[PDB]
Amino acid sequence: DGVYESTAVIDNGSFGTRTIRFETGRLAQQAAGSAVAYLDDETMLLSATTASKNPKDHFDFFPLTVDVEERMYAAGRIPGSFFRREGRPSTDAILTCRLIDRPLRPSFVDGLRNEIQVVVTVMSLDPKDLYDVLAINAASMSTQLAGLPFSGPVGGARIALIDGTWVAFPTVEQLERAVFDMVVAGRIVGDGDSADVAIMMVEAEATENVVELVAGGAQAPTEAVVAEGLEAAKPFIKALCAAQQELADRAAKPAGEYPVFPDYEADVYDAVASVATEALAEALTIAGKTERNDRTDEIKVEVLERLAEPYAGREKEIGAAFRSLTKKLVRQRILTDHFRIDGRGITDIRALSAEVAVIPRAHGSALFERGETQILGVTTLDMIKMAQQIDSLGPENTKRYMHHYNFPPYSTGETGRVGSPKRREIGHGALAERALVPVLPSIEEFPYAIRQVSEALGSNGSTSMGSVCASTLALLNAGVPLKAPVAGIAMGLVSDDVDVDGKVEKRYVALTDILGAEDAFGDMDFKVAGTKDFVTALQLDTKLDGIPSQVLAGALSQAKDARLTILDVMAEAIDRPDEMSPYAPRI
Amino acid sequence: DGVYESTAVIDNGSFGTRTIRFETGRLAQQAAGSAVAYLDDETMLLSATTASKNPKDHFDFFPLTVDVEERMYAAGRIPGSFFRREGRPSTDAILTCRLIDRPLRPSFVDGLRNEIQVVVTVMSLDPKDLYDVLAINAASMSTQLAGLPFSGPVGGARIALIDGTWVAFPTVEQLERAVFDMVVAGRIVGDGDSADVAIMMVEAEATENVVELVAGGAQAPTEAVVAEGLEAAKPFIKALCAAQQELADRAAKPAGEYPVFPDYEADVYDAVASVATEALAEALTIAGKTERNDRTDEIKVEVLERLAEPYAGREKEIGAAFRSLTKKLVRQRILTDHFRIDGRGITDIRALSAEVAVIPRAHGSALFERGETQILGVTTLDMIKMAQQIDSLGPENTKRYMHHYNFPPYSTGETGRVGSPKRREIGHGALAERALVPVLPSIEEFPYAIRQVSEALGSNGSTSMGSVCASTLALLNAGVPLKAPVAGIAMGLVSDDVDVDGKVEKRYVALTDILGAEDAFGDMDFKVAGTKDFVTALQLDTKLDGIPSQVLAGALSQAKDARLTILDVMAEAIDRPDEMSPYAPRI
Amino acid sequence: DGVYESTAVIDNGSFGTRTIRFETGRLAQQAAGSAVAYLDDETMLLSATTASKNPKDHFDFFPLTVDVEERMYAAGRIPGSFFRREGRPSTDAILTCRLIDRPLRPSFVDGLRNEIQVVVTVMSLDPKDLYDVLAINAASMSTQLAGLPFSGPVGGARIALIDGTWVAFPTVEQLERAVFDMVVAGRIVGDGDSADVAIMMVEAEATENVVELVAGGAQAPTEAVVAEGLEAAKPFIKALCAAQQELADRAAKPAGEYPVFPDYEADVYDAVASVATEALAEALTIAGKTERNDRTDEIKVEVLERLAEPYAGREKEIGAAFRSLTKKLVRQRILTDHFRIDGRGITDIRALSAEVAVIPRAHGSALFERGETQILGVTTLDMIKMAQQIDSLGPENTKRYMHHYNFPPYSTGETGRVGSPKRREIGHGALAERALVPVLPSIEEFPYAIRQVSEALGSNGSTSMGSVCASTLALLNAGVPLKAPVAGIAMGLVSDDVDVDGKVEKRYVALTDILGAEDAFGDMDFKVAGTKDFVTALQLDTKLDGIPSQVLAGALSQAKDARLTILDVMAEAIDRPDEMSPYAPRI
RNA sequence: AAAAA
RNA sequence: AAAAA
RNA sequence: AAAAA
Ligand SMILES: [Mg+2]
Ligand SMILES: [Mg+2]
Ligand SMILES: [Mg+2]
Ligand SMILES: [Mg+2]
Ligand SMILES: [Mg+2]
Ligand SMILES: [Mg+2]
Repeated sequence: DGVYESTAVIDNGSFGTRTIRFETGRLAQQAAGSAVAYLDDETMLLSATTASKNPKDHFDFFPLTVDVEERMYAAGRIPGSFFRREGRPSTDAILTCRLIDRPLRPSFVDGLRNEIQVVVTVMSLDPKDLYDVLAINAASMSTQLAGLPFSGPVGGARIALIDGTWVAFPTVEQLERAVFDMVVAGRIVGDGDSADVAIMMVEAEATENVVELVAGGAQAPTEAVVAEGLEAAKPFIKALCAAQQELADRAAKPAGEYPVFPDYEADVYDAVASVATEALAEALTIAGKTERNDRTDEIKVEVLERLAEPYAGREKEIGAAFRSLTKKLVRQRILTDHFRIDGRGITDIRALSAEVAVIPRAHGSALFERGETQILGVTTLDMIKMAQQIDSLGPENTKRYMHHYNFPPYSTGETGRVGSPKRREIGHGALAERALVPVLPSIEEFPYAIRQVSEALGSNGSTSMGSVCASTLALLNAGVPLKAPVAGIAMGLVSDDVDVDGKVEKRYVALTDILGAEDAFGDMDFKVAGTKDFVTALQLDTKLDGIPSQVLAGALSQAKDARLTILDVMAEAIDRPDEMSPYAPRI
Repeated sequence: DGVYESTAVIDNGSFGTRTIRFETGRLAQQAAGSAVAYLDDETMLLSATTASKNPKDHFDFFPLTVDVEERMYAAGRIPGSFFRREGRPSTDAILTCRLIDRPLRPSFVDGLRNEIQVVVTVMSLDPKDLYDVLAINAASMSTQLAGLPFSGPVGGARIALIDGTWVAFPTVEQLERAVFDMVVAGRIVGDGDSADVAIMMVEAEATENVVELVAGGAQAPTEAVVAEGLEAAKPFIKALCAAQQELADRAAKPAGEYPVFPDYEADVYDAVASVATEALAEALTIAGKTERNDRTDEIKVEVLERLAEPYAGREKEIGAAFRSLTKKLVRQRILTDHFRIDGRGITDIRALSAEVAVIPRAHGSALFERGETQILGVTTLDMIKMAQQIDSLGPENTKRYMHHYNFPPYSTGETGRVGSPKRREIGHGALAERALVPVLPSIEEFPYAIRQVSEALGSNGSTSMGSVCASTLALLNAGVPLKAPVAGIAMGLVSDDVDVDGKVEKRYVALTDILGAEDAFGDMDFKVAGTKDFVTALQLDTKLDGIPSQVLAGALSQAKDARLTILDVMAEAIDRPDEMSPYAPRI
Repeated sequence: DGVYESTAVIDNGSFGTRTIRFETGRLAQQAAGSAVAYLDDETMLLSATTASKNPKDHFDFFPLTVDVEERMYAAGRIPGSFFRREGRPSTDAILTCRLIDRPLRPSFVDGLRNEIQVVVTVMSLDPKDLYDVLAINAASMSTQLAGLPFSGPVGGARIALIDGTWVAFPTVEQLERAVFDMVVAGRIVGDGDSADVAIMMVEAEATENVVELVAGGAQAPTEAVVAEGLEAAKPFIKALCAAQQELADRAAKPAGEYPVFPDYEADVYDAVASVATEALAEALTIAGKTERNDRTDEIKVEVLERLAEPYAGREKEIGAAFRSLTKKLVRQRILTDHFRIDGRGITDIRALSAEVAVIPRAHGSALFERGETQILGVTTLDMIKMAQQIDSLGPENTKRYMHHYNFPPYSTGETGRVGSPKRREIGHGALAERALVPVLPSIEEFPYAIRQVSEALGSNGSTSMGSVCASTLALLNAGVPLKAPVAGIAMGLVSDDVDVDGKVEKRYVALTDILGAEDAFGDMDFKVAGTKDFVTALQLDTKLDGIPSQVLAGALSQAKDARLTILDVMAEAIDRPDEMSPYAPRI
């Protein structure tokens, strides 16, 4: 009676027809919201969102926590541990936690301080399905039901390019003819007539068989093909969002009253603006970097002195308002004068250097530095029996090529805990590993168990693409006969309204090779890695209400040009797979 | 010279004669108290109790911590880990920590805030003895010596029903003819002539051979037999308590001065009583649940307003006194009008529903919900080589049937840490696992390695018995040919003085299927699980100075009636072991 | 261009010639200081020191943290874990962290509160070199560069006694003819003409082949030989310190401004001195221990009352000044009247008792107590297949004899966390294990995998030498045919200026078997363990600017006399290897 | 970490 | 721990 | 660390 259902019928043409079914009202009725998601009546996940009672205001950020529980009775097996129990999250559970957390975290209003928490449990899994793109839907549903200030729903799909057809939610036996495979997550903006979706997250990779299939006669995953993919995942996200909205229009709890804690009030920001606008503006027109820093520090002292004490005991509000003001002014500058915070041009990569044979007695090694970023990659071939043995719900058994990404605390100069990797390091390692598997040689043409270790010896921001380039260098050095070198580049996009003399219109600009500071002044950040001919990895997080096709194509072609320059810089360090190190094993 | 001994001679008639020897003054003379306990001059434990110097008042509870250290040189073996060192506590060490903590925690006075800590180390273990029932004695002794406000000593024994004889402290080769096996822990009340013991803890289970032995001609462990057992463990607890008291009358340190921190003073409680007694009393006479909640909230606002500020800055005392007052009034109501906090009768179980075949692609599964409680059990048969390999001091080698109990944070609606299980979850898993081993089929009639996973999807209190019922359902579903289904029920008992017109006498009442709130209004809480014919598991924690035999027999027969109703509700979901799932292995 | 080098040429005569090369300016340019250290162009470590921005004043101690990262690509191998990743630090990484932390921690000025941190990463390792004595140099260099208040540099070397020649930085194939092997770390004091080094740390052990080699005709590592070793490691420390100083005179960052937080100001200490000097002095002349404690407590009450409130809200300064005053007066007493804090003489060991056959059903066991210290050792022979399998950069494969050292919290009477061992326990276990390997029987004459467990049942200070004696007792008891028993003793040395009637001269005194309190009144603390004929382990931490050869020889001969008395006390408990326990395995 | 498966 | 054984 | 390777 109190169990409500709603289905979304995914229509893949002649490749089949799937049905994702959302059900609520039966299981876990104590959480703030709960929802069970079935994929083809056989895959079954349970998501349950709970919010804390009191807002922990001592925090300075929104404390959302996603957990994915891979129960092993889903696979019909007993865990293989010594204690026959499911222990700590595997790598796939962490990657799915990140997939869920990325489009869900910016969906909550700005200033929420309660401790929201989502826990997606895999209760059944058909051995031919993937569940992460279903975990996104289950989490969005169970958060939409909870009555939180969650501007959803958030529909997520996975599309694969099989024989020129973009198949949505493909099985595992179908992901062996696909050249490209991407997870797209978005939401619907506009009602009735302008209901187009607004993609928020893209995580794309070229399958391990892209080279053989493209040699067979397929179409390689270039940038135009990736744009066709981004435009061919919209109907499915529309279907999923419509189904979630039907269910939550049946059985949603009325919106609770959660207090929001803004960083600064309106009065303080208006005051800082009115009394420092022209000062900060003329502080930005000067062609000097460090001098501009000194002038900004002086303006900081000035706002601290002249606003004391008309606003007594409100120093954090002053600082937050000043940071918002300088961010707005730098954004307007980047939009109008095309000049970035370090005098660089929009299409200028920092100073590149690639060196091979850095570490002695290593099988292969290389040091790739770009600007302040400096990565060291060390490839360690070994016996094929050393391939990592995977034990999880996922379809794969062994991992021949392992990419491990270390981010020591002194990369930025800050002390901290050295030890176990965080979730960021797992995400960066996975992103930089899925960018090299398309070009690795076969297990018959090169029978070893490669293992890559990338060290962020110096960091300014977004070191995963630098790690892709350093991994290509180290892998060519160790003697591994890659099919083609894979470069990488991490760009951003700033979009906003500007007023010419009497017109107020939106304009966009792309920034090549952004720093860590240019990530807070950007409205989209995306990382493209690929060879000379096709993209092997792509990742994109945005919050804009839709990007025109021309702007996306332009930014992606700019990314290709950056990749080609980086590739011509890398091809001077090492052109071909060098000789095996005398310490390397021989098979 | 300063080494004092005292022996307790356990006289098991014709089954032997044991001697537990307590020794102090030689080892670990830096702790607040220390004592070595020998069982038959060969089993040797060392317990050492230490108290912190300053009372950590910021805590809101008594911070006692028990640890049991299973040193492996006791078993004559080197640890088998990769690092050849004893790592984290096994399951048996955790269960023994709980066995010690359960009768020891209520023995300290109310309001102690120092950080007491007990650490029992197993220094030698004969391979034919059990040491947990000896760990209780060692811990009680070493805490009685420390000069703490510890109202001991606490004597603990293990009795087994072998051929109609209740044998105390039986070996492992003797626990194979026993039908029932129970650990009893109690203390002596009354001096000289009325020195009868007052049992505080019972943890009982029917041995894995109960069905075969009862078929042979034994007497099945019914409720009258369990009462005979509770009355046949009194002389041994008397002996152990007398020995500990001899030793601590020889070599105990004078009682130190430890401050106590009451939750509320006498003045505040007297004031709240005098000014809210009749209001809260008439607030309880109304037949409405939610309306009564609103009236109690109104009385809370009233006590907060009219007592402000005659007691300024004393809000916690107000709240604690109000909670004590409402608890006392609800207790008097339950004693007089037989009506509980939710209008239920004393012999009324909540609304039951049992469903099988819930999860798809699972070997067996079932969902059992009772009231707000809702448990999901998933049975996963596999190959016999997957039985858990145990490596510890304990006598068992492998664990064929594994019960794992998960309590997610959203069971109550609260966010929290998802991950490793606490000690409560280990205790509940063990209690619900020892309730099903008496009825599991042999390793020859059903050659698999069963594994059960019980999920507390919805929780109000005491979900372990619900997990026993859900495990019976899931196990019958997966095709496992049980010998008889095993139900469970978690009851309580409220006992107190009441005054009829001119007489003040003690009366008792039993409450069937208590909630989580009816656990703070009860003077005993006990859980009984069993088949149609005999109890397979029992657990009981009390603080009363002895219960008449009639009251205990009545409460236990009431528990049997609850079990029979639950069993007739479960027999409609699934009557017989269903067909094996096509995914299950075939041997 | 910005990459600076400096080499130190170690000249081992006819045994070879090594070259340690320090390089800076290329890798990890974001840390406060960074330096790469090469040993023979093939071993390569990277050290990077970072300091926090703000001084965490809430701490009560200097928060330095050293980490050693053993990257496995150094050894050309993939890690062997299930997850094929380097997990938690091995034992060798912890011992190297301690080797670095011991001479580095007292090098920083007194009162630093920022959170310094050193992280030494092993990027390449020739399989014939050791890297810990190189890690000390890399850490001292990268800390000298950081611009901290670090009074370095600190040069560390390893010398081995091969055929009467003290070889510096010997390989692994050369450490098989050495009888003694010691790590020496020191710094240079005096400039120009009196530039002699001032050793700060010594960690010495006799190689596993000392007995066979001494039988061959070598010179056993007596105390005079160890003194010759301490005098033969000075030129190499001079070379290393000169090289580090050349580099840091090329490319060091100017000293930053770090605030220091003294424990007490000058005014408070001067006041407490002026108003309590004679009171505390006459409080020390009395021959009563406990009475002196009462008088000191009375003087504490007096300084708290009469200095209140001329210094209001300054209680911690009062306490720190009082502790400094009493420490100074006890030091002057020990220097002048030769009387220690407990009336003992300078050459008096506490009351010794050694007992064997303590624990029943153990392969071997013994209890050795000295004063308040009381250690229990339990030897557990087993099958040779149980030897610990090591997987790390280090040269060793298996560990036949394992010494595990447990320090329970109740050793001092304080509650705490029972569980994983700290770094102190690893250091003490290693120190007490390297003291028994010289005398263990071969793998052919006694084919078992011994394992020792030492329990600090009672502790006053420095229980590692007591654990060496208890391990000798337990090992003789279990039937292991040692080549000679190994005793141990932990002495200290107090050195200071004293003024006779008109002369102010430095005098030294040695204290045999110091307590835990006599460690804060001592200017050096060293532990010597050995057999009747030679030292098998030695450890020494000092801060003095050089000790005359006569004083060191005297203190070491005093240590030998203490060892001989302890050995004659141990030889009465058990003279010869007893019979194997009937539970022990037979090979 | 962290110093005593 | 969740964001940067 | 625990109590609920
Ligand atoms: Mg970015
Ligand atoms: Mg991104
Ligand atoms: Mg209960
Ligand atoms: Mg109970
Ligand atoms: Mg010492
Ligand atoms: Mg020392």
